[PDB]
Amino acid sequence: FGGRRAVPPNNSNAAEDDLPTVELQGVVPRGVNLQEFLNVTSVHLFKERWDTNKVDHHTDKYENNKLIVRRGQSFYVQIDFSRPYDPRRDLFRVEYVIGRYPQENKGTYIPVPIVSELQSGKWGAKIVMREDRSVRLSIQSSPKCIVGKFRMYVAVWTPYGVLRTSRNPETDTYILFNPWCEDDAVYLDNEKEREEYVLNDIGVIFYGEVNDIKTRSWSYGQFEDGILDTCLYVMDRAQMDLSGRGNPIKVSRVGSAMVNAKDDEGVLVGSWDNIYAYGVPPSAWTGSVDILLEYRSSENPVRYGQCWVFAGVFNTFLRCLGIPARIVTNYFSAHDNDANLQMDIFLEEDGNVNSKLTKDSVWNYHCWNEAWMTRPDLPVGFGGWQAVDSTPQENSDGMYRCGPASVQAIKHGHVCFQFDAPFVFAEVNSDLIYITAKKDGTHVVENVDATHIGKLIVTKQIGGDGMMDITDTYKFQEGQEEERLALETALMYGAKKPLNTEGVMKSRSNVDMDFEVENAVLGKDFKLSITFRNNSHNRYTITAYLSANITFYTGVPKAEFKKETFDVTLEPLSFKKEAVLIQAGEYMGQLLEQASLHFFVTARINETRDVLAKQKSTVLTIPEIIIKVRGTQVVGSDMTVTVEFTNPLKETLRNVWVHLDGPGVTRPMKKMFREIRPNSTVQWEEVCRPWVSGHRKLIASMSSDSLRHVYGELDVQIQRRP
Amino acid sequence: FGGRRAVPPNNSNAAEDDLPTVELQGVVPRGVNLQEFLNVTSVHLFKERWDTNKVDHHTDKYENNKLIVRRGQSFYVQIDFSRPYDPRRDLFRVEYVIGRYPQENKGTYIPVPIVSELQSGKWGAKIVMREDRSVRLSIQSSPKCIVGKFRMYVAVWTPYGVLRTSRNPETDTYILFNPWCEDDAVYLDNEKEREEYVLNDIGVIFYGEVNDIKTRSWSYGQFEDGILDTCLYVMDRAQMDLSGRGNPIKVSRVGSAMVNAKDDEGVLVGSWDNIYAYGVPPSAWTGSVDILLEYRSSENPVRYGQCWVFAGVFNTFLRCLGIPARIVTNYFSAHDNDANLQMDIFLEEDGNVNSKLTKDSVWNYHCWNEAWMTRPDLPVGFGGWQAVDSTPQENSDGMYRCGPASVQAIKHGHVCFQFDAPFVFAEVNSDLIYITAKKDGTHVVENVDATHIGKLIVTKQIGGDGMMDITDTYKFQEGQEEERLALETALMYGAKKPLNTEGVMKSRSNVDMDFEVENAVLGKDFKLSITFRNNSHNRYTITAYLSANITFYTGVPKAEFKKETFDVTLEPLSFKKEAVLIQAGEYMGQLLEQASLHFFVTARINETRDVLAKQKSTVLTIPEIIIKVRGTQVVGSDMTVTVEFTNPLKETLRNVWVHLDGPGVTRPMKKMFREIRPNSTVQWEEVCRPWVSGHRKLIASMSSDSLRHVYGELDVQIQRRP
Amino acid sequence: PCGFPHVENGRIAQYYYTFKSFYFPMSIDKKLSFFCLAGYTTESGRQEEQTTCTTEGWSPEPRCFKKCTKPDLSNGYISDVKLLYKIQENMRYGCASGYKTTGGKDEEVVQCLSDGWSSQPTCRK
Amino acid sequence: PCGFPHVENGRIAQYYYTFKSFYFPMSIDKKLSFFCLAGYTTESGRQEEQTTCTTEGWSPEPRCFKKCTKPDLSNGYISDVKLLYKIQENMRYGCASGYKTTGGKDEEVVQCLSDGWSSQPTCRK
Repeated sequence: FGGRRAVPPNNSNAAEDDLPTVELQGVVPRGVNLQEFLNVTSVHLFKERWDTNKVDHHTDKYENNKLIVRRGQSFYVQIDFSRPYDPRRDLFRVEYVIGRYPQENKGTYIPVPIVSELQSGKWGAKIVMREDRSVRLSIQSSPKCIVGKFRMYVAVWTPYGVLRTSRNPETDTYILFNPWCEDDAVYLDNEKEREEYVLNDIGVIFYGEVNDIKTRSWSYGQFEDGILDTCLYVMDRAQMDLSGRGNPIKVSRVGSAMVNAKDDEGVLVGSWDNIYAYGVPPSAWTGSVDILLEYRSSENPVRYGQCWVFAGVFNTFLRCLGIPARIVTNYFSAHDNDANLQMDIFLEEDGNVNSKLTKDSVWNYHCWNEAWMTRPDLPVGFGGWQAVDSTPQENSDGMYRCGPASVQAIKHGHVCFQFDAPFVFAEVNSDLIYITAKKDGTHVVENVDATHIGKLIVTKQIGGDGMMDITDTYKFQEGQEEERLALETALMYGAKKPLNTEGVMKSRSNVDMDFEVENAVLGKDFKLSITFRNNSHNRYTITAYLSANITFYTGVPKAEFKKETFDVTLEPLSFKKEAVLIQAGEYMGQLLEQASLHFFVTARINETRDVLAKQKSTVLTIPEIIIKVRGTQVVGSDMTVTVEFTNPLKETLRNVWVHLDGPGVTRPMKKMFREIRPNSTVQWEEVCRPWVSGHRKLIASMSSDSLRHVYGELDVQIQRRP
Repeated sequence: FGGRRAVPPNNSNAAEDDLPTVELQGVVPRGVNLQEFLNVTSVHLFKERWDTNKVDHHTDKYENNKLIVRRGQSFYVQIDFSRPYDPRRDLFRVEYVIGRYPQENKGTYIPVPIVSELQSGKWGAKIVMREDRSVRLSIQSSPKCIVGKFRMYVAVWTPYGVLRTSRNPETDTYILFNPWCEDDAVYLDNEKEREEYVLNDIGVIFYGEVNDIKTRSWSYGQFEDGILDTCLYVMDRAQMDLSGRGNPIKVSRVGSAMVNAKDDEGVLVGSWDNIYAYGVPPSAWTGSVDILLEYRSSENPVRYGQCWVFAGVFNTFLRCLGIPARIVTNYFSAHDNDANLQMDIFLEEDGNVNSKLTKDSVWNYHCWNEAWMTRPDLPVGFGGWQAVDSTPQENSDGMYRCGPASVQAIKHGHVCFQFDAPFVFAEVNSDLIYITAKKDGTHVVENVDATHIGKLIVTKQIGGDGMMDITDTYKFQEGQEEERLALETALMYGAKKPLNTEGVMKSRSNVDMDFEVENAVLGKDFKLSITFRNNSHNRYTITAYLSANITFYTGVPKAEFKKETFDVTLEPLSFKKEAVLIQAGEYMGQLLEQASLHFFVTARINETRDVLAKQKSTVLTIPEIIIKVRGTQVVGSDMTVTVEFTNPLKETLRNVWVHLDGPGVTRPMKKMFREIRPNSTVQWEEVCRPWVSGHRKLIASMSSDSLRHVYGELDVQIQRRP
Repeated sequence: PCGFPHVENGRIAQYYYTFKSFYFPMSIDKKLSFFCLAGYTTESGRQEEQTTCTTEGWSPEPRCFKKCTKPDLSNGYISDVKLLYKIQENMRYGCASGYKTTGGKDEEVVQCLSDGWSSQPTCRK
Repeated sequence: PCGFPHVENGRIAQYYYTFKSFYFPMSIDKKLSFFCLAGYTTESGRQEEQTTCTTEGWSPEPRCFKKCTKPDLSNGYISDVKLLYKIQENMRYGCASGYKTTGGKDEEVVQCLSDGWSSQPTCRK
């Protein structure tokens, strides 16, 4: 027995059941002439990718031979009977069935009535033509329909019960979300935004630091063969209830929690260890496609991922199911904030940075997804873009993904609404605090910087590869009253400020300090210049310190590669400039991946005790991979692709992996080079047979035992085949 | 290296670190006489259970020999130095430390400043007395302090460094939630409610059916030896961040998620299979104490639990940490509602119940916890009782516990607020829908019943075992405008009614029908009477069916043990009555645990076609276990407990387990009898030595291969020891 | 431009109450969703509807009309289980034996209007 | 009994707006929590307070006063960094050499009274 549930949970789309080919009703006589009733001989779905069904549904891009339609919109089928259908004496219906335990009230068994006119928002089938034994139907799905791969049957009613078509896997129909249908929760009213955020399969991810924004391409490849089945498999491995898969909120809430693998559940193992033993380095991946297919084939978490890898895979998942989605990058992200709007830096009494206590860090950048949906669970006006950070963060429910948090709620500070909105708000609106940890053990708040966190938020522009600034969509113009109103609203609903920044004030001296670090190519010396400017008729003496650290892009430091001290005398109204040379040999032996450096300049004015403090980051430029193509760029023709890479270092690179990708042009490929001498160059050549026309992109990456996070791309126009 | 974090997460209380016994700082001269500065020789916590600290903190009940205090409230300690304290030069402080990675800004390192007066809401210590070598401090903790077991140190500052006491496990201090402190988020403004919902260790759980309510005692035992450490271990196995354990919302959210084990990593394995192989039947447990200690020692999920077991364990957890909590039972709970407000019953065309399609089941009762706290994450007006159900159902996250949902939000349908409020609202507010499943495959809504779901909600009364009705705390009086306003508000925030009952109207026949089942003893015959009344001058004819089913208390049926048909005439303006005798031989061979029966009476009026439908549970009464005592009911004296059970069945019970429990009176014990022939009586005698005075309770239970869910109890006065 | 709407018995998006001076006055062709509280409904009988800014102000007008309550009908009956009725919905009521409605029939239909029922439900003897 | 409190620039617990005819008027000695919108505060400077029903009605009245904004002064400086100032909170500003405050001082602290600054901040000559 089993008293918990009357029927087991219908939570796997891969699971099926055997519907009876005959259901008897009443005491059926011996030898009934059932051949007087209709029998279905064939069913046509008009499922060809060039045909009206896939073209008008925008599902012709998918590399899938089955019928794919989007919910809430009509599509044609034809049924051929044993004899002409005769409305006076012939009752029949289409049945759509999903899972192992389909039930009509659960929406997982769907009888489609034959109707005179398709009612808005209802399942129904209209006979649009009859000719000889064939009836052609226009079928409309409900705009709230479950998304997934439905089985299809045709069932004829008789006084003796139901006659039904046998299992025909040729008829299985994918029903997806419909951004084009005004009644769908994912409806997007702009054609070009639907083209970009759903039908574009090549993304751009922005990295580096805000003064030197780096860019790379990413193959989402959501239309590639088996990716849609992999997204269904992802939801089946979540054991997500099929009746819940009609809701884009729940699909985003579950799929994001599925993206980061804790234990042996989930798609990607997170790692930031810079070593990535027994797995693939997160900076090696060119796209989601090989990650998702490795997950689907191994059934085990893929090694390894990082924030932009999680964002890419989740973006592929969302766009594949048809939820409009984009990656966004925040620069200077206050991650692991625990809804605290304060990041603390600790200083020695002399004003040097106390590295022992300074254990908070600000990520140079962080990536998360936005998904477009209405929010019927929230009050009016919180629809649209929902922030979903698939990276785990300490949250209202332990260590987990955050969101979907409404971006419109975040901007206004209405972080009372679900999900996890205070933590996303704190991601973008925290302040830096500089605290003197006095030798007596007291903590004195010396300085506050409200401007540093979330200085810019960017995403790929519609139809091009330039950045689109969306910072104003997340927060108001800095220092204006509306920022204060948003902050106070967030503080009403459980954002926190542990330390009252009331015993902190404008500097008494009115001395400014600022410094600039010039951008550099990896392996070059560069200048850092500090300026001090006096706005007073007084004369000041200042002791200043430079700390230069190699850091992970998460801002976690590894080594203090340079330390310097300056004594400055400022005359009244005067200024002074200190030039510091940083030499390649100071940093080159010690750099982590993404080659990120972080500089603190701090100073104490001896006559006024004021503390000046600023911090800045740089990312060293690494030369791109070169991609070339030869032969005719025509679908089905052979095309020759050359990937070239030149070692930029003064050392031999070892165990070099080069990866190549490009949806519709080439499957994911990778090549192993045992060594690459210091100034030497390698070439790799492949023959690829493109299968998608128009503008396409080739993408390459490089990784090794030392150097990694190196990329390249080429735009290739592919002509249509004859 | 590891770029994800500068320091690993401080998410275990059992973890410790080695604080330096001396922190030398800077250049220290040769031959510094550090013994000019104070050395701490001894620390006294005045920790004895009769003494001022534990009495005034309401923590003397705990069977624990360390200091236990409640946050936000002052307590005394004495420090003895090597020499008299000299305020002009001797700087020192107490330090409280928790976890392996304590940080001051994370609240896991806490330097307690010496102060002339203790400020409100701040850590501090006041020197209340000085006496030669010794200083007495009144320490105060923050009302937002982390709850857990803190290490204590005393640290003295010198020009040369900090001198600190070594690790002294005798000074470890538990800090708990403080329902007595006006600034604590769990503040409870009534002393009788604090005495019940925190300091009471014996609960009452209500079961059975709303016409025949049954009661059983439950030992929460939150004060017993090791239960507090087990609650800390539960949070450590959750890997809950220590900085989050100061928050009662997050502690409720994570602790409830720990109560039900999915795979490993949880306290109890849920099972409703009625077999409970390789485990303990859920109806055997007498209390939380042995469940929690078995979990703590085996480090693996305990077999097995059910809704009242989960609620009992979570109520112990909450009361042990000091969050005020109670169990509530809802009768006719619409569990697994998926936030749908409609339960569907399917009928055959003739009006019989379609048992093939009727798979929604209404639980005769369900238990969940209420926890008392303020909700600073929500707007004003939602503090107080929060519903937490540790029984998993499909919610927006998945198959998980629901809540904390504000009960004041649920009552008003304001279910947009977190957490999981629409599913809790739907549990108490769903309708029944009776649907004819026509032979043509159409569905017609026949009847609606808004009155059945959540007919009564009960909890243990303050200071006694009687029930308190709290239904009006969860929903407004039925049939009034405010119920409709709440329903409409819930429908605004994403509750659902899939079927439009807008077309349903009252039966124009003006016939009405109702039936009654008399309460019965297990193994007795009983009568079911069906009544019809015709309030019209029309004559009618009616066909009516009785279906009687044996069910789990979840409403899940196992067999249809009786079925009968009536043909009835109702002559103008009259009334008629049918009677049925149900015999023991029909049901006795088939009953499940809790002996629940469910009757459908359904009838179609032949002339008007209207359907009348009614359904009622009943629970057979099982005779009580008898507890008796002999001897001196005095603390530390021996007392003899006799447990007596008489087999009520016609059959030999096999593998009979009898359990005995009673907090402060006896440890949990159990006894095995190979067989108990009908109707013979077993007796068991134990000698037990009670350690808690006053009114106490003994609790006993019975389980076997064929009979279980049998209980007994006895109130005993235990005198204080001489 | 269109000012801050005064949605009686209803609401616009909650941030507009805080950020009023930033968002208003609003340029022509901005669309603003509003919704009525429980017990109230828009002119169309919806719960949520959009207004559009025009040179004449907001249009359609953000008003929420109270639902008409089921009458405490003297000497009569109603067909429905309903307590509350939509604006410009209608309701059927009828007589006890020997009684006649306000309109003198055995049965009468009344419309829910802005001020209550189009006629007071009552059956005369 | 105390009628429905019209909170100005603020709110009571938001179910009371829907269930108004159930809860109001309230009995004497009943307490009600109200709160200000952002940019407003109760006269004590709290964001939220309890009012109490009395024979005098709701006491203290549920009135939220607007925050004073940072002044647009010139020939001088404001020591406080914040843009908006709580009611009954005070703020310090100071002159360049050769200028004197509205109070004629080297530096002056002014308070945001129950509405508006106690004096207009300006550094005169």
